[PDB]
Amino acid sequence: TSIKQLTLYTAELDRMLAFYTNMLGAQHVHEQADAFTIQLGVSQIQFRAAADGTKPFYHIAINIAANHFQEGKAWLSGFGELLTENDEDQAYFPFFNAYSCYVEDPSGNIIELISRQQAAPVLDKPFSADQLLSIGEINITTSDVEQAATRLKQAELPVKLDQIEPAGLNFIGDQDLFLLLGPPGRRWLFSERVAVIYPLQMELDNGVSLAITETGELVIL
Repeated sequence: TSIKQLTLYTAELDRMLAFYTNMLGAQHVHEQADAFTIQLGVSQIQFRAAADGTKPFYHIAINIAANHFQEGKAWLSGFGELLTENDEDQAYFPFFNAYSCYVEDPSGNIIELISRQQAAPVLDKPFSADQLLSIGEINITTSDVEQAATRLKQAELPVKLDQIEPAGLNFIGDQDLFLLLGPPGRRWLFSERVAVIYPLQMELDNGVSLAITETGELVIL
C-alpha cells in the first residue's frame, strides 16, 4: 500500500509554504486560508497550523528512483545544508538496501530522500521535483507502541507482533513504505531534535485511515 495523504502540523505555515513552493514548484503546491498541500508523486501532505506553544516536526522520507540518488542529493542540497551524522552527508542502510540524504525544513522536519536500490524503479531520465515517487517513511511516535502495533495489524498492515519492541523503533511495512513506530524520547538520526509526540493523520490508498492524537494514541479512523 502507499500513503495517499498525510496531515501534519506546523508552527511555521508561512515559511513552510515559501520553502515548498520554491522546492517543488507552484504546480505541486496548493495554498488554503489555514493550510497548504504538497504533492510528492502519488502522495500528498497537508500542512495545518500547530497549536500555539507547540513546534511539531516529523521524520518524512520521500522515495526516489534507484538510479537517482546522486542527482537527488545534489538537488536537495540546493534548498538547505545537507544534514550530517558522524560527519557523513549521506547514509547507506543495509536493511533497506537504500541510500539516503537529508535536509531540514523551516519547522525542523527531517526531510529525507531515500533511493531503494532494488525496491524502486530505474527511471532513464533526469531527476527533478517531478520525479519524487511517494512517501517512503513517516514516524509513528506513540505513547503505547504495543497498542499501536496491534491496531495496525488489525487494520491489515504487515506486523509481526512477537518482534515488536515497545521501548524501541520498529519498522512496519514492506517494499517501498515503512512506518517508523516507536516511543518518544531519543534523538533522531541526522537531527538535533528528539522524538516527541505530535498529532498527525494518515490515509492509505487501500482506504485505511488513522490518526495519532495529541497524547500519542494511534486510532483507526
